[PDB]
Amino acid sequence: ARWFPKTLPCDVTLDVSKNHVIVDCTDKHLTEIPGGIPTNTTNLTLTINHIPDISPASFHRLVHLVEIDFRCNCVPCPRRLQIKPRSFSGLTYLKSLYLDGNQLLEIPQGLPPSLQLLSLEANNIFSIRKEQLTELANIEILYLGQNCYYRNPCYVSYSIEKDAFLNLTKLKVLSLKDNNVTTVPTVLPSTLTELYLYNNMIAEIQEDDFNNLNQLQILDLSGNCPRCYNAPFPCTPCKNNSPLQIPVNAFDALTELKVLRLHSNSLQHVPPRWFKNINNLQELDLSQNFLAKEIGDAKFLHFLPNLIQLDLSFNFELQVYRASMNLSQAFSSLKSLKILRIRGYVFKELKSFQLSPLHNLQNLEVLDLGTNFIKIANLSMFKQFKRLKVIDLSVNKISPSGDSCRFKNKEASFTSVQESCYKYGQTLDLSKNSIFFIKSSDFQHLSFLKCLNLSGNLISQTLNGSEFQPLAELRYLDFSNNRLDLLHSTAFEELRKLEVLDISSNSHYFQSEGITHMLNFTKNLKVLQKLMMNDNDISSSTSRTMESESLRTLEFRGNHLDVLWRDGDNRYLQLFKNLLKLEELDISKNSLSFLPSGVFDGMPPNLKNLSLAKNGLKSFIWEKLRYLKNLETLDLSHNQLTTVPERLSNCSRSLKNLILKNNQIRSLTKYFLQDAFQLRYLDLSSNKIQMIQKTSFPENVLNNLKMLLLHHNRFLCTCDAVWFVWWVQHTEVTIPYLATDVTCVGPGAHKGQSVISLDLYTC
Amino acid sequence: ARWFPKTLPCDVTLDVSKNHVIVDCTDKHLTEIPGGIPTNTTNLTLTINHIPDISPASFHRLVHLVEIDFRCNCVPCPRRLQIKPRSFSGLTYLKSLYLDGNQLLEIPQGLPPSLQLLSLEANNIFSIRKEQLTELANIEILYLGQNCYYRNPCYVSYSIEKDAFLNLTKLKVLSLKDNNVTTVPTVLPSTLTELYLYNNMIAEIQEDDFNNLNQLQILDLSGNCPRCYNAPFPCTPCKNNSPLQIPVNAFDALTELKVLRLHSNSLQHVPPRWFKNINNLQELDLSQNFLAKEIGDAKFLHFLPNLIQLDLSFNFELQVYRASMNLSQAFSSLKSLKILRIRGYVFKELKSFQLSPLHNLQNLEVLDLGTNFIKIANLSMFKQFKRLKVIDLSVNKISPSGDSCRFKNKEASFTSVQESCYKYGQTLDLSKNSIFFIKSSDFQHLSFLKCLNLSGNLISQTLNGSEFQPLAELRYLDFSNNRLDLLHSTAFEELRKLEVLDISSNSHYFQSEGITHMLNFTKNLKVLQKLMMNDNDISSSTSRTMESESLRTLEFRGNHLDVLWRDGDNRYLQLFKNLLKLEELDISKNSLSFLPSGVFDGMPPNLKNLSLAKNGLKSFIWEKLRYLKNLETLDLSHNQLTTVPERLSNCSRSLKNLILKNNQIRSLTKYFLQDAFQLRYLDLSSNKIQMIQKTSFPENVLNNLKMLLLHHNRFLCTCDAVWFVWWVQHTEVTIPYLATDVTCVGPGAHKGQSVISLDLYTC
Ligand SMILES: *[C@@H]1O[C@H](CO)[C@@H](O[C@@H]2O[C@H](CO)[C@@H](O[C@@H]3O[C@H](CO[C@H]4O[C@H](CO)[C@@H](O)[C@H](O)[C@@H]4O)[C@@H](O)[C@H](O)[C@@H]3O)[C@H](O)[C@H]2NC(C)=O)[C@H](O)[C@H]1NC(C)=O
Ligand SMILES: *[C@@H]1O[C@H](CO)[C@@H](O[C@@H]2O[C@H](CO)[C@@H](O[C@@H]3O[C@H](CO[C@H]4O[C@H](CO)[C@@H](O)[C@H](O)[C@@H]4O)[C@@H](O)[C@H](O)[C@@H]3O)[C@H](O)[C@H]2NC(C)=O)[C@H](O)[C@H]1NC(C)=O
Ligand SMILES: *[C@@H]1O[C@H](CO)[C@@H](O[C@@H]2O[C@H](CO)[C@@H](O[C@@H]3O[C@H](CO)[C@@H](O)[C@H](O)[C@@H]3O)[C@H](O)[C@H]2NC(C)=O)[C@H](O)[C@H]1NC(C)=O
Ligand SMILES: *[C@@H]1O[C@H](CO)[C@@H](O[C@@H]2O[C@H](CO)[C@@H](O[C@@H]3O[C@H](CO)[C@@H](O)[C@H](O)[C@@H]3O)[C@H](O)[C@H]2NC(C)=O)[C@H](O)[C@H]1NC(C)=O
Ligand SMILES: *[C@@H]1O[C@H](CO)[C@@H](O[C@@H]2O[C@H](CO)[C@@H](O[C@@H]3O[C@H](CO)[C@@H](O)[C@H](O)[C@@H]3O)[C@H](O)[C@H]2NC(C)=O)[C@H](O)[C@H]1NC(C)=O
Ligand SMILES: *[C@@H]1O[C@H](CO)[C@@H](O[C@@H]2O[C@H](CO)[C@@H](O[C@@H]3O[C@H](CO)[C@@H](O)[C@H](O)[C@@H]3O)[C@H](O)[C@H]2NC(C)=O)[C@H](O)[C@H]1NC(C)=O
Ligand SMILES: *[C@@H]1O[C@H](CO)[C@@H](O[C@@H]2O[C@H](CO)[C@@H](O)[C@H](O)[C@H]2NC(C)=O)[C@H](O)[C@H]1NC(C)=O
Ligand SMILES: *[C@@H]1O[C@H](CO)[C@@H](O[C@@H]2O[C@H](CO)[C@@H](O)[C@H](O)[C@H]2NC(C)=O)[C@H](O)[C@H]1NC(C)=O
Ligand SMILES: *[C@@H]1O[C@H](CO)[C@@H](O[C@@H]2O[C@H](CO)[C@@H](O)[C@H](O)[C@H]2NC(C)=O)[C@H](O)[C@H]1NC(C)=O
Ligand SMILES: *[C@@H]1O[C@H](CO)[C@@H](O[C@@H]2O[C@H](CO)[C@@H](O)[C@H](O)[C@H]2NC(C)=O)[C@H](O)[C@H]1NC(C)=O
Ligand SMILES: *[C@@H]1O[C@H](CO)[C@@H](O[C@@H]2O[C@H](CO)[C@@H](O)[C@H](O)[C@H]2NC(C)=O)[C@H](O)[C@H]1NC(C)=O
Ligand SMILES: *[C@@H]1O[C@H](CO)[C@@H](O[C@@H]2O[C@H](CO)[C@@H](O)[C@H](O)[C@H]2NC(C)=O)[C@H](O)[C@H]1NC(C)=O
Ligand SMILES: *[C@@H]1O[C@H](CO)[C@@H](O[C@@H]2O[C@H](CO)[C@@H](O)[C@H](O)[C@H]2NC(C)=O)[C@H](O)[C@H]1NC(C)=O
Ligand SMILES: *[C@@H]1O[C@H](CO)[C@@H](O[C@@H]2O[C@H](CO)[C@@H](O)[C@H](O)[C@H]2NC(C)=O)[C@H](O)[C@H]1NC(C)=O
Ligand SMILES: *[C@@H]1O[C@H](CO)[C@@H](O)[C@H](O)[C@H]1NC(C)=O
Ligand SMILES: *[C@@H]1O[C@H](CO)[C@@H](O)[C@H](O)[C@H]1NC(C)=O
Ligand SMILES: *[C@@H]1O[C@H](CO)[C@@H](O)[C@H](O)[C@H]1NC(C)=O
Repeated sequence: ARWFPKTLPCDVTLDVSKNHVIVDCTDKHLTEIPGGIPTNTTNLTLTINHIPDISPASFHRLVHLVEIDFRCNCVPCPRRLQIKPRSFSGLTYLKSLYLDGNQLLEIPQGLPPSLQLLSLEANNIFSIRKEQLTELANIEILYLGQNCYYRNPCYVSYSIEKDAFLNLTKLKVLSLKDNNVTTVPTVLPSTLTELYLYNNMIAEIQEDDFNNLNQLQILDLSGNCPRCYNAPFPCTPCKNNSPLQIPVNAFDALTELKVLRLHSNSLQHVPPRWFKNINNLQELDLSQNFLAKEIGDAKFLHFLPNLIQLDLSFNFELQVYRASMNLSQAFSSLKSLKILRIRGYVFKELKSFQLSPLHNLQNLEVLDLGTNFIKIANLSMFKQFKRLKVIDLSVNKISPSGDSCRFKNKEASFTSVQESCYKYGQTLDLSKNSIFFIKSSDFQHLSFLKCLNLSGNLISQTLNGSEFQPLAELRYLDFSNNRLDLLHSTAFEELRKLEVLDISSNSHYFQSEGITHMLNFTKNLKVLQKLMMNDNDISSSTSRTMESESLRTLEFRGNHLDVLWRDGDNRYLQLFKNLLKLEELDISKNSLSFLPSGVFDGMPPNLKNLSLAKNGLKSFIWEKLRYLKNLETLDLSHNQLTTVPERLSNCSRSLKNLILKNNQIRSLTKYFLQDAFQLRYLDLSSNKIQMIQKTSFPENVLNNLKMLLLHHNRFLCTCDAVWFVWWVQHTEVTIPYLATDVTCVGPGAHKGQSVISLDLYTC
Repeated sequence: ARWFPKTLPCDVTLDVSKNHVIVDCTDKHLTEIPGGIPTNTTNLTLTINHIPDISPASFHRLVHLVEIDFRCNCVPCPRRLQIKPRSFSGLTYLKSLYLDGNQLLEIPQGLPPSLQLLSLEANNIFSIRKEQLTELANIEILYLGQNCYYRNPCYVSYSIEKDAFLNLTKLKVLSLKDNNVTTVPTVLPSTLTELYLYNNMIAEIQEDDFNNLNQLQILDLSGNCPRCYNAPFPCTPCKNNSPLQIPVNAFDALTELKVLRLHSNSLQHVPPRWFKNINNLQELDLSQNFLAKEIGDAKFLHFLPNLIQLDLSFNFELQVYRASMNLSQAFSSLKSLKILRIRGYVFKELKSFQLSPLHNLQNLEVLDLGTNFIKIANLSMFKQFKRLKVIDLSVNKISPSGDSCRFKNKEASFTSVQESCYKYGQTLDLSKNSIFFIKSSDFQHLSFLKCLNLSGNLISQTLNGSEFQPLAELRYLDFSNNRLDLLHSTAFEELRKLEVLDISSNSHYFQSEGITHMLNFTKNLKVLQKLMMNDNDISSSTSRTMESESLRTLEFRGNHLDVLWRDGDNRYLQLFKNLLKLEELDISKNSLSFLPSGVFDGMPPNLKNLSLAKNGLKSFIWEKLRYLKNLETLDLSHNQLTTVPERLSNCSRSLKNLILKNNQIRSLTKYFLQDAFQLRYLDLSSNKIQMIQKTSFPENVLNNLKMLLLHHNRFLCTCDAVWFVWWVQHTEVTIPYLATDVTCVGPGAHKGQSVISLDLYTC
């Protein structure tokens, strides 16, 4: 509630339905908590700052607070944060509290009984006692990880007294990652659901370690006795490279377990007895181990019928280069398997019969096989994997056939990189491979491919319309980081159903001058929608115009359009005129010092998104914008403009997203925003503007403005801008960083003063 | 003769034995020829400048000139250079003349009969007539190339009248490269020795084309009907991709021919009848052709018993990936073959039996096989090639086994890149290959290897002293652009005879902090002499000191020595102290803002070459140089020093090569060079110095100075430096760019004035 604040430098978000008020003071360099904080707020953000300590009077009048965040307030900085006694007892409605990165020595006392979450990561608490945990009898989620490890050493092994967590009957999630823990803290409460003991120094597991945990769902034991070969981070292998000793009858009481992580445990064998009782396991991680021989046997896979995810990445043997992948026949028992990763299983040749166990997996979607240094791989063997969604053929050497400060979620699963080409259907990610030329015979029996990534292959070829013949249903093609010779206009002609084409980073042949550059090759593409050819350094073009009846988006950044539009050369003025359906243009970083007269007349009639960022436009004309009757998102950021148009209404009748970020403008015209009621977005940040007059900023136009930025510039706070001073502190226009970034240059003592906090009584 | 010049801005070189005087005015921006040119000069250099034309009075008093160079005086610039009539008749002793890059339309007339060389490259002369060549009856070398091609088009085919060169009885070398020539200009004089007709549009060769040439030694026919696939430069294939039609009885009259170039001719067959008469052929070029099938036959090789060089690079077929290299059995007839290049013959697997024809070549030294995309290659097959000097295993994908403005020489042969490792003996250049780990078994039967290049392989391995076991006699090892984990001090221990080690560009594992970095691994290397570990970004080291009893040179540039020598951290102060025999150090680009006191005491006793370039030394102490009793070549270029030492004699008693290039020094001490008789080299260029006093620059010290630089700085030419003005124009000290780079800041009209050309009579 309370809607209107007075001088708070933190953003306020109101949710009437949720009855939640959010205050975000992230990255504000506040030495002390600012005054005037509303009593109706629910979430308080007090992240990285210069707060010396915490006082009971800080939250004296705040009784509705339900979330306090104090993450990374002192990253190892002055002395450690000190908390006065009874500093949290007054928050009866408190439910969540974060104290990560505060260099605390012991667990704070006096916490309210209503607390449900407590985070104490990146601290110096290496001792756990029941006396300090007595007050936390109603806690549900506990985060005590990253207290003693290589980044934040403490030189003392973690000590937990007997039955420390036993009386925490409400505990559900416990994390002890990177805490130098040697022994699992028995006895954990029976209500635990997620346990995170990974990246510790645990060497053995007892048979009664998880005897009472029946509701556990997620168990993590990574980093115990890890595989330290070629590790880019400090680690200590266990002795004799011994594996993490886990008894056969260890996961017996676990019946609701769903996620089990054993990554980087130096395991050599996986007994089937482990998975005898856990019949509902969904995700299993076994990466960074020594299970190369176990993959050939994989006898334990017969006890996982409901498995969804299986990770076996980077299990290669030392000084061993396998001739082929030895997949066990027990892989056919993974009926519900969806994602499979066999990376780091480096081998020479991949054959069709080696993937036979995966032929009957109906629910399999993703097959990851990248980073395996595969030399010989017949692509026609994938004709049986039509139901697969993503097939990974990454940096391995396949060649053509011959003749705590952020992330409040804390413990979260690894989110897979959702590439832009996955949404189009079947994907064959052949990026960074050893393919140096394209044959139509190689891609035979692959008409089902809706996607094909070939970035980084460094292919030097002159396509004439026959290489991608079998790819009849291809919709997305990636050809970045290659050497494409556009000597013919018939390239990609046989890709009838292609929609998006990426030929970026092909600067090699485009840099050479005097050779033909057929830029009209998009005419044959009937259903092409997006074309990305940026960072190509295109300086000449044999074709006068580019023709396309369906292209809508075109990226032409990082090229040389100045030479194409050189003074006295009108050949390429109407280069984009024939693109009738084009709606977005991205001609940026083209070293365009100036725009010759006539280019705007040659722009497509349906242009709607024009960008000229980072170009260096010394003088950009504005009366020529009348030609563009559909322009809405003109962008001139990071340019060297110096003059605003006399009347924006006379320039464009539809511009609504004008941007002039990081420009050099010292003053605005007296009628800059006169009768411009169609404008919605305006940006003038990072400029050299001095003052704004009333006649240039009418309130009628400013009322409908969604967002306006005037931060990080050189406004002068003198008596000549009383109207501006009154308006900035009495309007509802959303101006970000109003009290943090925009300051006053002068005069004299007014250096660094906040405009919204200015009250010139003498004026 | 004449020894002493007056105001010439060109360097003068005297050779009394050769009676030659050389004047070099290269890159001087001279609008007109300066006055005071000696009459005794022999060679005149008048390269790229702003000379408008040539007048007869330019060489009026010069009668001893024997060489005039006028190369690239106007690169397509004002209008073309105009030569007045009878502008060269007065040079009776002229023998050589260069007029390249002058946009001349016709051959200049009135040349003296004593001329022997004439260069007219990069001009607009596309017509040749006997009338203009009548005056050149005594010429020997003619250069008329690059007159009409893609860089300098003329849109007209070259026209040569019948028997134009017939009467040039003294002609020996003729060049017509890039001249758009269609037909060979019959009839060439019988005294021709070198013919250069390459990069032309010749489509056919007549049987009488070379009927009279019996003394010809070098013949070039490259670029005629060229192979235009993947060409980074403009080219036009002949029609029907026809080959250059050469009759069988074409090289019949040629008996002294030694070099024949047929590179890029689209040849398909090489008849043996071509080489029937040329029994003394030494170098043969057949690259960029379609002789992939001909290599399997190679029937013509039986007629080349005296061949020395054979080039067959880049003859791969389009859309064809050969399974293996098909070398003909006729290769055994090349008894005298020394260098063989089979690059661009892309094939999958290389086997031992495929190199059988080369097993009996006693004189074979270099075997080039790079850029072939070889996948499988057993390195043990090279045990039979012990006599070979260089074996090329370049960017192909071999993996570990599984289970006119310059170049006055004009027409010169392609100089092979002499890598630094070739001088050590047998070389196995395995750079940029697909090797990702090292096994001792792979390098078996290779104990004869004196060199091994492994740069760019990106190998991630933790060597412990057993990988390079069979390489007992290895002396040079290159490991640049890799990922070396120095977790053990026993690395390279088994390389007993190693002398030079290069572990540069291994920044990956060295950038990580907290992992061990055993920098004392050089102790085991008993005979190590040079160690290059630059650009490694080394910021921490587990070993306190580096020990080596034989290391003499150490490159440690592009690292982080500031963190190692951080204030309050004296652990790594004596890092290089134990290097007893070290004589050269290259610690540069280390971001060293300042040198903490004590590092000089920890320097090796025998240090002689110290470099601190591009470091950013805000304040470098000088009294600590007394510790270094053997310093001679101290370098502080591209630094931010501001104060010179009070007395250089008191600082170092052996410094003789002090360098302060690109520094920021405004003034020198009044006793900077007092009693410093041991100094030989001094550099103060690109500084902010204002004036020099007499008491700081005694003549006794300056007499023995070999070289001194005071160019490109901010000297002020007022009346306060009369002594300096007198001394700079009356001393014999070699001061480069004395009248071209060093100018006067002021005062007033004295901007840009030459100090050596200053005469202040009013002072
Ligand atoms: C202001 O502070 C409030 C608390 O003081 C915040 O309310 C919290 O909001 C989160 C959601 O953002 C709730 O989390 C719930 O989690 C359960 C369990 O889901 C678990 O599993 C999923 C994966 O399937 C995982 O993503 C979750 O993180 C959990 O691990 C869900 O079923 C719920 O729908 C909900 O997501 C908290 O319970 C809730 N706390 C309280 C006390 O209600 C509020 O978000 C804060 N607002 C801002 C703007 O920061
Ligand atoms: C000043 O001008 C003088 C002429 O006006 C220059 O004298 C010339 O010097 C060059 C050497 O630099 C002489 O070239 C001769 O070439 C023959 C034939 O060798 C040929 O083959 C070799 C490869 O085996 C090749 O490298 C050569 O370039 C030749 O193509 C050699 O046998 C000789 O030893 C010598 O190298 C000229 O003959 C000579 N000209 C005259 C008229 O004597 C002088 O070099 C100029 N000085 C400077 C500093 O520029
Ligand atoms: C995780 O806990 C283990 C518990 O052992 C820590 O190992 C201990 O580390 C300290 C500090 O390096 C060792 O103290 C050392 O003692 C030697 C004398 O033996 C002394 O010369 C050193 O200066 C240092 O004080 C201690 O011995 C060692 N414990 C054992 C059993 O070896 C480990 O450091 C902890 N990890 C982190 C990141 O804090
Ligand atoms: C085809 O495959 C290539 C390589 O696998 C993909 O390129 C990679 O795309 C990812 C995601 O866009 C890039 O990651 C990003 O890197 C930047 C730094 O450049 C970082 O700031 C981002 O946060 C993100 O991590 C990755 O760099 C890029 N790799 C290269 C070599 O460009 C490409 O996206 C694939 N194409 C399709 C259509 O899936
Ligand atoms: C090397 O010599 C050949 C000799 O044929 C040159 O080819 C000629 O090039 C000119 C200029 O492009 C052509 O003139 C053209 O004529 C057409 C009408 O046919 C006109 O529309 C053009 O505007 C141009 O004026 C000429 O036809 C052509 N000769 C032949 C037989 O095709 C070639 O250009 C020369 N190469 C260089 C680098 O100068
Ligand atoms: C081992 O093989 C590698 C690659 O074949 C060699 O590196 C290459 O060395 C040459 C000659 O030093 C470099 O050429 C130079 O390039 C610079 C530009 O960086 C240019 O300014 C010079 O004029 C010269 O052309 C080449 O760049 C370099 N390549 C790489 C990737 O570094 C290496 O020298 C070999 N090692 C031994 C001991 O022979
Ligand atoms: C694939 O892996 C399986 C299981 O490790 C291998 O089968 C074993 O092979 C060894 C060596 O011959 C025998 O001693 C075992 O008795 C075999 N066990 C079983 C259950 O068959 C198999 O040889 C591997 N195949 C390949 C090609 O490496
Ligand atoms: C990859 O596999 C496919 C199919 O298994 C092979 O296609 C065969 O090609 C030959 C010659 O073109 C035909 O005679 C066969 O009938 C094809 N097989 C089928 C099932 O139709 C292809 O040759 C394989 N690739 C390589 C390099 O061997
Ligand atoms: C596209 O390029 C391919 C590759 O060169 C052409 O295929 C060749 O065509 C020529 C002329 O008909 C034949 O002599 C070759 O035998 C063909 N090679 C192969 C491997 O088939 C193809 O004709 C070109 N297409 C167009 C329209 O230019
Ligand atoms: C793209 O433009 C080029 C010209 O820049 C077109 O090439 C011309 O094609 C016609 C028709 O065959 C020929 O008569 C001309 O001689 C060609 N000119 C050149 C310079 O090659 C090409 O056809 C265009 N492609 C498309 C698909 O429109
Ligand atoms: C290596 O090259 C030789 C010469 O081109 C090949 O020998 C020819 O092979 C063809 C095809 O079988 C025959 O028609 C010719 O009669 C052969 N000529 C001779 C002189 O033998 C040979 O087959 C090639 N070998 C490989 C493995 O490609
Ligand atoms: C590369 O060639 C060498 C020699 O030709 C092979 O060395 C053989 O290795 C086997 C098993 O180690 C021995 O039984 C043979 O006696 C060796 N040959 C000789 C001549 O001694 C080596 O195996 C080859 N590499 C590969 C990958 O096959
Ligand atoms: C250097 O590293 C190699 C590779 O690990 C070591 O060779 C292994 O040594 C262990 C211990 O003796 C054996 O169990 C393995 O069988 C060996 N592997 C191979 C491929 O031989 C070697 O011992 C190490 N040497 C030193 C001095 O540490
Ligand atoms: C290089 O220096 C490291 C120390 O930085 C040496 O490692 C020590 O070796 C001794 C002898 O075995 C051990 O007692 C120490 O515990 C080791 N210290 C560490 C930190 O590992 C290493 O031996 C040195 N190598 C050489 C060749 O001198
Ligand atoms: C124009 O581009 C911006 C870029 O963020 C986008 O937000 C906007 O929706 C685009 N406008 C149209 C009409 O597509
Ligand atoms: C500017 O706008 C006014 C008012 O609509 C109009 O009268 C005038 O013609 C316009 N001028 C230009 C150059 O568009
Ligand atoms: C020191 O290095 C320079 C670098 O050019 C070299 O010329 C000089 O000979 C070296 N001095 C000694 C004594 O090796």
